[PDB]
Amino acid sequence: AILKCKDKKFNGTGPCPSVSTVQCTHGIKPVVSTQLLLNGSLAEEEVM
Amino acid sequence: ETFRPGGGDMRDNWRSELYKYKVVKIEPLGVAPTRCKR
Amino acid sequence: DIQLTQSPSFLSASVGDKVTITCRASQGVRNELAWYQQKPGKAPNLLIYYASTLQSGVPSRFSATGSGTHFTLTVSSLQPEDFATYFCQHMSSYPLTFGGGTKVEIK
Amino acid sequence: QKVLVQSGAEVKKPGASVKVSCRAFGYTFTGNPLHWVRQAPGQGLEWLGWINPHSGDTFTSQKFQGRVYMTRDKSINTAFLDVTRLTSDDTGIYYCARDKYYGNEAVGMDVWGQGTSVTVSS
Amino acid sequence: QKVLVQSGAEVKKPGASVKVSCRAFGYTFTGNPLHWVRQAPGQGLEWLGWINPHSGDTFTSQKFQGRVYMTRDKSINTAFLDVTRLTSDDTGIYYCARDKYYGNEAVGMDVWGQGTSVTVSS
Amino acid sequence: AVGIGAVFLGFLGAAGSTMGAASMTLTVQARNLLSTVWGIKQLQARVLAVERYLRDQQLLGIWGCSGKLICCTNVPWNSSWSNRNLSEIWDNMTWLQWDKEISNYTQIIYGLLEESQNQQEKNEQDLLAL
Amino acid sequence: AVGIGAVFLGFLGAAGSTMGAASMTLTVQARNLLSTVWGIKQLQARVLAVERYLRDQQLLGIWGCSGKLICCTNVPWNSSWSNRNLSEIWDNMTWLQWDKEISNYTQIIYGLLEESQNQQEKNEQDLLAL
Amino acid sequence: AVGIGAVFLGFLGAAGSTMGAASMTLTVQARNLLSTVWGIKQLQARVLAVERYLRDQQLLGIWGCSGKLICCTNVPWNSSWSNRNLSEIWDNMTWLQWDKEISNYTQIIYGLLEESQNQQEKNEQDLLAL
Ligand SMILES: *[C@@H]1O[C@H](CO)[C@@H](O[C@@H]2O[C@H](CO)[C@@H](O[C@@H]3O[C@H](CO)[C@@H](O)[C@H](O)[C@@H]3O)[C@H](O)[C@H]2NC(C)=O)[C@H](O)[C@H]1NC(C)=O
Ligand SMILES: *[C@@H]1O[C@H](CO)[C@@H](O[C@@H]2O[C@H](CO)[C@@H](O[C@@H]3O[C@H](CO)[C@@H](O)[C@H](O)[C@@H]3O)[C@H](O)[C@H]2NC(C)=O)[C@H](O)[C@H]1NC(C)=O
Ligand SMILES: *[C@@H]1O[C@H](CO)[C@@H](O[C@@H]2O[C@H](CO)[C@@H](O[C@@H]3O[C@H](CO)[C@@H](O)[C@H](O)[C@@H]3O)[C@H](O)[C@H]2NC(C)=O)[C@H](O)[C@H]1NC(C)=O
Ligand SMILES: *[C@@H]1O[C@H](CO)[C@@H](O[C@@H]2O[C@H](CO)[C@@H](O)[C@H](O)[C@H]2NC(C)=O)[C@H](O)[C@H]1NC(C)=O
Ligand SMILES: *[C@@H]1O[C@H](CO)[C@@H](O)[C@H](O)[C@H]1NC(C)=O
Repeated sequence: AILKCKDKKFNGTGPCPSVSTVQCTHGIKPVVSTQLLLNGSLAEEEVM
Repeated sequence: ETFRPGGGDMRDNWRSELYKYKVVKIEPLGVAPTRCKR
Repeated sequence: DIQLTQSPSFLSASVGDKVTITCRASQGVRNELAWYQQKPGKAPNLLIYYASTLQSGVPSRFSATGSGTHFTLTVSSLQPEDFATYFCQHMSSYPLTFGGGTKVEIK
Repeated sequence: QKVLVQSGAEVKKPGASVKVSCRAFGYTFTGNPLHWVRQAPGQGLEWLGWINPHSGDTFTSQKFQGRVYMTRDKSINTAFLDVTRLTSDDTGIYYCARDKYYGNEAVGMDVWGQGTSVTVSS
Repeated sequence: QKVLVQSGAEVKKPGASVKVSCRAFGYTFTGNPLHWVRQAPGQGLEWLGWINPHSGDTFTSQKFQGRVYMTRDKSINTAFLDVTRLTSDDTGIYYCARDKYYGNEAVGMDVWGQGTSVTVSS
Repeated sequence: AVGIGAVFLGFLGAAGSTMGAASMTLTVQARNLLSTVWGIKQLQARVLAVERYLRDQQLLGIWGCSGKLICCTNVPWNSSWSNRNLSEIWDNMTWLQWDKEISNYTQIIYGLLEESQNQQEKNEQDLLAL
Repeated sequence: AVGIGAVFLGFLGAAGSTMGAASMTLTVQARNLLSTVWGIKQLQARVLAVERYLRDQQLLGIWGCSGKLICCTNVPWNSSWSNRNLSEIWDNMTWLQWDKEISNYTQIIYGLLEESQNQQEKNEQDLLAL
Repeated sequence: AVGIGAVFLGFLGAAGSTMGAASMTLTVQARNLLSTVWGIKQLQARVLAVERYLRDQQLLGIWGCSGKLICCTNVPWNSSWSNRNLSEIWDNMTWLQWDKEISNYTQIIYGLLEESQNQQEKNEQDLLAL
């Protein structure tokens, strides 16, 4: 199973109390870039 | 009796190390007579 | 405990002669007996188990018979390397105990 | 191929503790029980107990309970006998012997170790 | 597609043995029983018996027991009839017929072989 | 005599033991039946092991012996398969000799067990209908 | 009439027979389900066959019908799935027509059997607790 | 209060629920265990999943719990494994915490169940012999 952390403001490490199970993730585009992440996902609360 | 060195085929080289080994497949199923009845 | 006695403690015999050694047990053991041979300062070796069966590799000259309390070990034809201590041991009930010790000596 | 090998000889003061090891070769260690016997200098064989390596259950003679302990390590196929409160009467050769153990019952010890000499004096 | 094919015609002396073969096409050989019948020249049909190719069980008419035998080989889908102690009264066409056998019981012979002519004379 | 309990002889340690003794280590043999040149010498062998295990399990299941290591059946022992009495079978012979002896009658016995199981299922269905 | 016993019709010989007759050859179909351009046309197909067989076995097992070919259940036959009476089902119709007819209600019946089996296991555990 | 029946929480929805509630959704987790760079990322993972499922099924079968989701056994609960009473186990704790707690004693319990199943089979065979 793939466990997804729905917790907004999550900094990528530690306990996540808002969890879900997904057959698979959102569509991730393999964007090759340096010094600037392009066409990626945006934080829904604030800069992370 | 005259004996000369030989070789060439490397299967003999492996055979000198695997001579004491063999592979078998387990047959776990069996049928036997017993007084018991279903 | 179960007392296990041997007779004779010491014996003298020549090569080719027959030697009979007697085990006696205070309590009754049906076939729960074993005969052993131990050489001076060396590990013991099994001779008989079940009081009537030779251990694998034992010379056929050895033989033993008896049930209950009286048992006998017979060396039909004595051999030069047959001179050693002999032991007779029970395992019917705890504790296991060995015989006093019978030593066969050349004549 | 069936062989039993013990540790070296031990010299101890009275009241100490001694550990006699016994490792097996040529047979399944868990497949048979191990007797622990001793022979004093010039005396007969005294039986201390025997251990079942598989289940780990042990039996000790009624005259040695609470004094001698037995353990086994299956990962290295070894059997340990721990004798505490040594005295001058405990001197002798300690043997570890594999029982034939046909029919899940004692039959006879057919394989013996080289014997570990333990000495106790002041 | 359902067809039965036998061997060629046979001429034998009295007291000999004759083997009539019957191979099946177009249907599962073990899926139906095989009747063996005979018709003498200018006479009616005489029911010799029938065999089950699957289990190998056979039934012979009471006026033929101990004289005629039946066998089958499933590897080649064939049924053999062995008639011994041939006489001049045994002349005629032997037929091997597949039974419909609906409901695991005789219903009717629908497929017939070409018929093997056996003759007996001195 | 005296004893402490059962001992463990290993994966095939009871191969040389009698049938009565060898029948007490059935689970021992049972449990190890499931578990770029070297890498592809594993994928195709694991599949074969799986197929063999599942063939054995299906063959057991179609007899009504599913989930059982010792299973009695309603098929009588046709004496033509073997004439030995039980006394000389379960106490003076091993399973390898048995498999050597009965190697000719395996498939017919399997089919008999299959048809007997089917008859049993139909009979049970009929009984529960009343 | 006179009979000489049953006969063997083949792997799918009973396909055209009625349900009552076809149910007497279930094992025949059951036992046949498990068994460099050509060599790789075998490995993945064998894997697929194994997965299909195991899916069927798990589906049977989660209903309590494990190791059985004919299995009664505690789920009542909701007549909305089919209105035919038994007399015209088991004696005047084959299994292919049945599969054609009931293709819509398969998964709901499977889920009902699953939940019924779970309830049965819980009830058995409760009963054995006393 | 008023109720309208059970509800469906999903594949692992009952993970955070207590043991009593989680045991009512065992089938939900059970039925989901079986189902050129991307192409070969399938054939090996499917084999691994099949092997894991078959290992679990074999371990269940050698305990006598074949084809069951809740199974009682004859092995007593040696209290050294856990000292908690049932009241605080089945109503105030989830299964993940239990798996955290009892991780040390898994294999010895599995072996005990295996030997108990073997003894049960031998006893059943002895009983049916009379
Ligand atoms: C390997 O084979 C040998 C011999 O074929 C097995 O030894 C035999 O073991 C049986 C029982 O385990 C012994 O039977 C016993 O006989 C005594 C005296 O008659 C009786 O009091 C007992 O109740 C029991 O019936 C048999 O005597 C013995 N034979 C020998 C020559 O020692 C051995 O167990 C086999 N080992 C394995 C691992 O299979
Ligand atoms: C293929 O289909 C035909 C029918 O379309 C099957 O033949 C039918 O078989 C049934 C049972 O074997 C027969 O029923 C019988 O009817 C008689 C007379 O009423 C009765 O006495 C019996 O007790 C039995 O009920 C039915 O008559 C028969 N129909 C015809 C037209 O012959 C045939 O068996 C099917 N083939 C296979 C391989 O299933
Ligand atoms: C997630 O966890 C919470 C609590 O950790 C679960 O809620 C709890 O549910 C139980 C029963 O479902 C409630 O028990 C109740 O206790 C009162 C005591 O007065 C009693 O009167 C009621 O009849 C009932 O037995 C418990 O109160 C409740 N906890 C809270 C804080 O409300 C919740 O169910 C869990 N979620 C899932 C999906 O399992
Ligand atoms: C760049 O960002 C904008 C804003 O986040 C994206 O516009 C959104 O596109 C999604 C499509 O998935 C819509 O659902 C939203 O409503 C749009 N939002 C707005 C404010 O327009 C845009 O698609 C992004 N472009 C790329 C190439 O990533
Ligand atoms: C942010 O990361 C640190 C790294 O240790 C972690 O301790 C902290 O919990 C994270 N923030 C939150 C809100 O969890």
